Amino acid sequence: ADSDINIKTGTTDIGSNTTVKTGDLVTYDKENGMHKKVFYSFIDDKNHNKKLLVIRTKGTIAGQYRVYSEEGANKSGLAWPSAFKVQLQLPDNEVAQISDYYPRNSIDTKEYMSTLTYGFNGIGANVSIGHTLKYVQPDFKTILESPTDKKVGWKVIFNNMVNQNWGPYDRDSWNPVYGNQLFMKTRNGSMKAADNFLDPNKASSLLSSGFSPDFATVITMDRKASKQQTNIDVIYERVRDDYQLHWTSTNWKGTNTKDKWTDRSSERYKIDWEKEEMTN
Amino acid sequence: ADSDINIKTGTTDIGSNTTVKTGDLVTYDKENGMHKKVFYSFIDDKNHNKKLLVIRTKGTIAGQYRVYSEEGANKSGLAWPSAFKVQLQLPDNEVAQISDYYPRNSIDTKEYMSTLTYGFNGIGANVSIGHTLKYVQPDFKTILESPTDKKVGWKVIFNNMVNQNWGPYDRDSWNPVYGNQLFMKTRNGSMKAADNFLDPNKASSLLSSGFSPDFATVITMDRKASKQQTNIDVIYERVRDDYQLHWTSTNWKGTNTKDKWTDRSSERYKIDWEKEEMTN
Amino acid sequence: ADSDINIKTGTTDIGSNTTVKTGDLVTYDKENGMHKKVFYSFIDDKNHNKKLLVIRTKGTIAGQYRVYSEEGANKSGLAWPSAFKVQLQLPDNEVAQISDYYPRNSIDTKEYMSTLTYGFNGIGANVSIGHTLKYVQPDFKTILESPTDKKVGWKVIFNNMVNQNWGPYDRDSWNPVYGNQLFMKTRNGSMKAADNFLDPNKASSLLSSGFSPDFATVITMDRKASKQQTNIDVIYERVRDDYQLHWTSTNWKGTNTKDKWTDRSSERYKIDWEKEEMTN
Amino acid sequence: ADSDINIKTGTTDIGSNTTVKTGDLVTYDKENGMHKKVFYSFIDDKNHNKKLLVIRTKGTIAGQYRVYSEEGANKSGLAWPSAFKVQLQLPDNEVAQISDYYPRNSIDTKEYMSTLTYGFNGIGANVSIGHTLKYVQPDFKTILESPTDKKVGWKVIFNNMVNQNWGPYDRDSWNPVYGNQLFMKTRNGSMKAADNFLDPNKASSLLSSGFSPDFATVITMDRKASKQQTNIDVIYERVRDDYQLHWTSTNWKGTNTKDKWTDRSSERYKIDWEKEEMTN
Amino acid sequence: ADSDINIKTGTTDIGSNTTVKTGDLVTYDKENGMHKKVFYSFIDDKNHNKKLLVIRTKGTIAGQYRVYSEEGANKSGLAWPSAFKVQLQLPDNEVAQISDYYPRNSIDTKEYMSTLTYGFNGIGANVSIGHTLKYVQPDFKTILESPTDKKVGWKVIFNNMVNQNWGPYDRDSWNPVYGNQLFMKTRNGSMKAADNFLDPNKASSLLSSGFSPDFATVITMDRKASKQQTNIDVIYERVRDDYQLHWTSTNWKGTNTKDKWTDRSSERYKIDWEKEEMTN
Amino acid sequence: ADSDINIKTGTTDIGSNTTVKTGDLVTYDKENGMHKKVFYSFIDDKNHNKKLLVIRTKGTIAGQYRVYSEEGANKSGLAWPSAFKVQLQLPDNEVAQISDYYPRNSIDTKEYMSTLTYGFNGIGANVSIGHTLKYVQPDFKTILESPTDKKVGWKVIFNNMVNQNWGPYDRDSWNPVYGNQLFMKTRNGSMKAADNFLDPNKASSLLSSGFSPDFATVITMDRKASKQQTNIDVIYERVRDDYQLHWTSTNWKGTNTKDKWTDRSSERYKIDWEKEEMTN
Amino acid sequence: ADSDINIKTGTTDIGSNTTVKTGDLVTYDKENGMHKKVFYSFIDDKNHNKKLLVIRTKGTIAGQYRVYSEEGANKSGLAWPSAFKVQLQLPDNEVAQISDYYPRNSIDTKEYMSTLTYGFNGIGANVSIGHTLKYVQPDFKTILESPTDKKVGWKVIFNNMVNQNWGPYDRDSWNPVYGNQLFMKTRNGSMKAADNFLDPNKASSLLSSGFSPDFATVITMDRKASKQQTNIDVIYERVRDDYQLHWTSTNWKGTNTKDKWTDRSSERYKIDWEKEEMTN
Repeated sequence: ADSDINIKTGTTDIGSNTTVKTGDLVTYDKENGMHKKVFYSFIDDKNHNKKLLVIRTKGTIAGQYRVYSEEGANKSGLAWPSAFKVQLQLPDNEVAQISDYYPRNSIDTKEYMSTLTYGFNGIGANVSIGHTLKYVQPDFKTILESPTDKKVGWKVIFNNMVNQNWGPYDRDSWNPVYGNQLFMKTRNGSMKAADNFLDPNKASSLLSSGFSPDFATVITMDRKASKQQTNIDVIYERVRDDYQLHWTSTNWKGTNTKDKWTDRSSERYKIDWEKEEMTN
Repeated sequence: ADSDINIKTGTTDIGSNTTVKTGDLVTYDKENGMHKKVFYSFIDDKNHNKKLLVIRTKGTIAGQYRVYSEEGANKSGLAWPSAFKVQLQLPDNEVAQISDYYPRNSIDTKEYMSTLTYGFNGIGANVSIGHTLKYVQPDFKTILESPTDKKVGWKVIFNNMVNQNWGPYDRDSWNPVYGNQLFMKTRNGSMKAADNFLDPNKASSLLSSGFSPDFATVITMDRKASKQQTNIDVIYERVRDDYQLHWTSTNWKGTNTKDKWTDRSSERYKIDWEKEEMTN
Repeated sequence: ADSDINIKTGTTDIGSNTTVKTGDLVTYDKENGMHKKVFYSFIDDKNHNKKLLVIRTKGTIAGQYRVYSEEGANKSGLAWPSAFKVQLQLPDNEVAQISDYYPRNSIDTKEYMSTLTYGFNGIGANVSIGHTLKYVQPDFKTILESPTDKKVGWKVIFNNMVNQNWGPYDRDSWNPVYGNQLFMKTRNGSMKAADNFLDPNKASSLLSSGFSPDFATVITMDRKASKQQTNIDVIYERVRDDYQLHWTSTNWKGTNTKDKWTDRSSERYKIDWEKEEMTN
Repeated sequence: ADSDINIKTGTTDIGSNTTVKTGDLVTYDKENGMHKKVFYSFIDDKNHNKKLLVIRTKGTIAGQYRVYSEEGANKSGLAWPSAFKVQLQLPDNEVAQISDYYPRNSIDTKEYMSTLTYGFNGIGANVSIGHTLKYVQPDFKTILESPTDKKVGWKVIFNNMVNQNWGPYDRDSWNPVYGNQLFMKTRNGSMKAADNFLDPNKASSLLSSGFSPDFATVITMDRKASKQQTNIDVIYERVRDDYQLHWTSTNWKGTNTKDKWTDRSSERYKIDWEKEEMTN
Repeated sequence: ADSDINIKTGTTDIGSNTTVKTGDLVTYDKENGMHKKVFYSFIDDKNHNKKLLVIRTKGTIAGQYRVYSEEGANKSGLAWPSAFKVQLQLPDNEVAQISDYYPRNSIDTKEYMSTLTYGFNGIGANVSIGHTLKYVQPDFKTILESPTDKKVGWKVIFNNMVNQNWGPYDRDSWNPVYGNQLFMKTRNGSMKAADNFLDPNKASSLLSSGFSPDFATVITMDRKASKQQTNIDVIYERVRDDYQLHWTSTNWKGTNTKDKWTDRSSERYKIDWEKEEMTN
Repeated sequence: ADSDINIKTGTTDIGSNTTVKTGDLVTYDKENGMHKKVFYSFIDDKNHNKKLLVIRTKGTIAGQYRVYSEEGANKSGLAWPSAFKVQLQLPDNEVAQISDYYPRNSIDTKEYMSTLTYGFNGIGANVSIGHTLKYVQPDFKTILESPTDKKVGWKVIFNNMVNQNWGPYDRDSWNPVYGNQLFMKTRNGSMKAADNFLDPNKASSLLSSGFSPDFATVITMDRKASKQQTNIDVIYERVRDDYQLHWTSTNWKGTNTKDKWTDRSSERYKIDWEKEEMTN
Repeated sequence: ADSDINIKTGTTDIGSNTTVKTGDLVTYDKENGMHKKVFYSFIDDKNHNKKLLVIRTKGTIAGQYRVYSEEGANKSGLAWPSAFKVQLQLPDNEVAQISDYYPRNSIDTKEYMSTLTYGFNGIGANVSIGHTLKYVQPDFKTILESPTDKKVGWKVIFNNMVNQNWGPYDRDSWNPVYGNQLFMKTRNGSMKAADNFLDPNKASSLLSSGFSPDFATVITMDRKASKQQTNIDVIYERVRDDYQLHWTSTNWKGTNTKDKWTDRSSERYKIDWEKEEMTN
């Protein structure tokens, strides 16, 4: 905060009195079902050392949460998204450099509560001691892959979910008899195996309705660069696990395998710094 | 935001120093009772790559929470809204594309609190470990259908609901003796079955009064397209369920059927980019 | 909201660079005791599709909370406002339409808490699982009746009220021995029936002091309409109830009859779009 | 509020590009100790169809919390401010009308919580059901008395108070042994009665240090009125209760009598709309 | 506040397009040790009825918390600030009046929570009807004492204090065996009586460090007045107490005497409205 | 709040339409490790009464938390910063004065809650009364020493600290078995005496990494003074304590000797009001 | 802030009406994998005493969390980032001085609570006393190393961590049988030693993905300096640790080594105050 260092607010900011040539590009990948969008703004400031270009990656990635296997009334499958990833990279040959990005990793806190109690009866003298720890855990965690000079990537992993108002079930949770109960409509059920799956409405929205990222990255050019034409690549992804239920003659049992499938988009864009346009 | 990435706030924004032409096309579907409004804008910033068009989707969908069946004093049925939906789409042959949309899927969080307590009842000894989980359950969930270019839609599904201050009930809730008690006024009642239903005032406002969507979508078209004219369709689907009450012998019984009826009200609007006006 | 789509704040809004002819109309209905006021503004934008007219229906509706009947010292009555309502409609033959009707309906929420604990005495064991549900109950809840193209109306109805720090005591609460105790000052009292009623100060303010509404509605008129003159109604209402106490020789009993009386006051205004003035 | 209808913020407000002639009028009623302050402002908008005059009713009403008389060492009295009022009447002959006023009645609220816990012991399986209800209780309630065309008034009443950090006593509380203990310093006291009252510092500030009003009443007058002059009357007043306590030879007993003394301070102001100034 | 009456925010305010003088009359009273400052501001608005003058009485009053007397290890004294005060007065013959003042008395609030729980064993069934009531209480209370036309005064009384986390103690707290133990370091102490006092650091800051007023007043004088000179007086009195502590041969006993000493300054200032300057 | 008296916000502030000549002076005291800094600003508003100068002693003071002496494994010492101080002083004969200072003593509040519970078995009707009191207590508590006319000084002391999640300890804490366990690693560890100390990271940051003050004072000097030169003195004194642990027979014993060493670093500045530069 | 002192907000700030030369330098270190950049502004306010320069330290330090060693299934190591540190120092020969730095050490707080209850049975009575304190402890705590005239540096250190929801573990935690369980997935399992480690996703984001500094620094120069060229060194760091799991033939045992590897990346930048550019 500039105001903390006695500097007038906004003095250190950039972009004053300088025109910006914004833009927009929309693409839909029918095969993978991820509507991709890239909102770019070309900021050049005569005061600033080098040109700027902020590249939003709004888009959206479909959940793709559906039962894919119908072996019978004894066992069935299910494929759900376990990680949405979008990463931008530049060719190693190019001279453009990634300067900033957002969001970024943040520290997480916890609340600690100690206790100590005395008691007198009548002639009892009971004593009690207790410690309670509280923290907030989201269903999906947004992570920023290690950003290097030429590429930055984000992830949205599946932390855990609450099923039928029962304790959160992690992706690797296991039970001695029932097995992993991540998506199990009924434990001691009698319907068809395909029917016995948690309704997509009850689950988190991201699983079935998809995830809509909003990530910002800014790249710069030496203002005296001999070449003013750099290509950039944006890659979307979706890692889908495999959840299967089978009947053990007494109760349903569920098993999960991690990173069963994966699909990418890999769109390539062409940046023209001289004319301040990015079309592809 | 831009301030966090050192970019002055509003630098990468659109619509500055450009005239915008708006409108408030409105319509009412008397048959389905869906007063639908469309408030559009035609921001045409010269710096931007493509033309813009922001289409608000204000209006309302009537709840239609009424008792329709009067088979007798022993049985009766009720019809209530289970999901309000509103959608936009463009013909495939058109070149305009859907760029953004404000209401979007968001991640949910839970507060997990552990515990551990041991005391001595001085000879004596005790130990206790506990886990607790907290989260908010909205009555209706505003989830966004998987969006694609030339088609975007929203839904408002029915989550669990609380009646008579007792435990929350949902569409699939079942009780072996009483059945689904979603809208059951009394258990050991003696008055007419049709009269035995939860008062609409006690229920959620959306069921009786109705739902008023407020969703925003923005369409962009190429600045040098061959034809500056596109047609867009807007739909206001509603889905209802059938809730049945009958006298088993000593207590009431509640049965619910999912997605019984459905009302759709589609209207086609014509967009004229050259004149910057939209006609219904 | 608007800034999430990267659009400049307030760009999609209207009413900029244009003069607005505000106004005010006040009237008092001595017979029904409701001080009704109407504040209007004419927003004529050259950019906007059609003319606008924003109606604020501010005013006040007297509570009228008093004992109306006095039949000896054994039983007496009471009349209190069950629900205040204000409506607004246009003649069918008119061409003006209702566009927006803020405030609208909102989605309720609740917090679900789940617990699970263990124990070990001193050999011994113990298990306890329990869930708690919390939510907020307003005394009066405003509802937006289904608005059509020509009429929109709000209503504020009676929810439960804490009496002497006791339970909710909603309108239809019944007790086998004491009966409905909504406004019962004392259970086993010995004073006169008429004087035995909850003091208006202890009760909610709206019951005895009145409800002052603030609802906004905007009606649009085609810019090239052949006839500019239109008409409005602006109807207020107040539905009372009858609460009676009688002595059963052992304790007081209370009974309530819903919607015993209804008094409504209407006054149609004339709109003059050409003059941009509205007269009562 | 206004921005939700897509109207730019402040578009529908008034007072733009105008010269409001404010003022001030201070009076002190040493007989009743009621400081008066009638800050006003004449908002003349050419767009608005009527003149405006917002009357701020600031001031202060002294608490007047003292032992008015003592009768021996076993009887004493105390007079405390039961309720403050501020009335702003307007002669029915005049044609000016009150348009708005602030503050106004607001809807209360309360949180409701429900519990359901059942455990097992090793096995005395138990079940527990419980519900809690919480709400805020201001010491003094600012109730807006039912307004009309020519008269608007406010009042501040005594909700209840906590005495010695034990019990929220009120005017209606009664205990068969000790009686009303609203301002009883000690139960089994042995001190003189005249000095057995709760210290004014421990009590609420408004009881002894006074209440400072803050109210607004905008009154509008027709612009083509025959005479541009309307006198107005503004009334302050407080209602005092006599709190008697005496010794029953075993313990102190206290009784409270409601509305014992009432003192009204009335002032008349002449308004000159043409001159835009009102004189004392 | 002002925007709720549909009046544009800041319209009714005062002080626009008018120049205002200021000053920092500052004095120090070495005998009483209270840094005295008076920041005045002269406002002469052509639209306003009168001429304003805002006198901010910010300053500082030393705590003066020390052991005043020492008469052997058997007993010792202590003097601490019981209450701070500050007030402004005008001569009766003057024509200036106090317009407004700040801060002012405020209404307290409390949270009241009810409860009701059932139970079943195995047989045995229990019940519970417990209550609860919580509120926030500052140790020092700032209450505006009744202001007359020529006089306004504030005070900061001592409400109560927490000693060694052993519950709140006030000036009237009494214990049969230990007596008033407000500032008692140890109960069964054995060191010197003077040494057995609560460390000033552990106590509240105001007791030993001082209090910094931030009060404000406004004075108005009719512009067409024969005499444009007025004299105003300001007082900064502090009220002390005695907390003599003595040993009863078994444990320390603390006794407190209320309002032992008092000291004040009473500086006089001269106001020159014509020159818009205030002379020390 | 200046807006609560109807005065327009910022009217009474000083600094409009004037030029302020700010500055900065940085100096580091290698002997005491205190990076002191002052940031001044000369404000001379012609509408004001006296020249102004605000001195912000930002600076920074090291922690100096290390074991000063060790004597075998039998015992060892430790020196930690007990309190940080910074003060500004003026010559006794000087004509400038201290007017204001931002950080000032503030009143502290504490919550309070009273519980009353009834019960009924089968029958054993029990009762329970409870008092709960909670408050927030920082580790280091800033205090403003009594400010006189010439010198104003702040102070930061050691309130208490939480060690190994155990009950908070303070300088005066004593335990008959272990003693003052403030900076104690293990109660009966077998490590070396010097090694058995709380890790600086586990302790508060201020103890080891220093304290960076931010205090503001404003100095006003008459504009007609014969001499326009003033001298200032700024001190950054810091007080350390001596903490020693001792092995008696089996367990470690800790003792604290408060106010052992004090480090002062005073520097004299010269102010030139005429040239508006403070240099030294 | 300045508002409290009656100084208009922003009056004492700097950087007004003066152009600031801005820039950005970005570099990546393949060996240590820490993407580092510095964002600088050359503020040259003519009113200010000295030329000013604000240096950011935005970037990222890779987590580097992987199993470095694999020695059969008996045991295997793991290296994780113990603390990320970034420094910034000037040569002792230079004359530029470090003025300020935004992130600084802050004082923490605790929420202490006290309890006291009474009980009565039937006939026996009981008493209880309780103390509880609450505080928030982040996983990573950023600490500002003691700054001086030339060198300034920050650090972020590993404070605590919750493993599998089973209490917080720190580097100093020890268990007599299991040992340090900081990153031990299963207490006893048949998997390989390398396989048995806490999944990086379950761990904190900083450990696996990395830490992104956002620190700020300010540097001043005498405006009359003989030379206008200053070299500055920017140093990043990452202190590693060694975590190893053994097998005692019954359960896994974990040992942690503190500060095993430290890899630091140093960069030297040259500043040209005349040209207002920091080359590289």
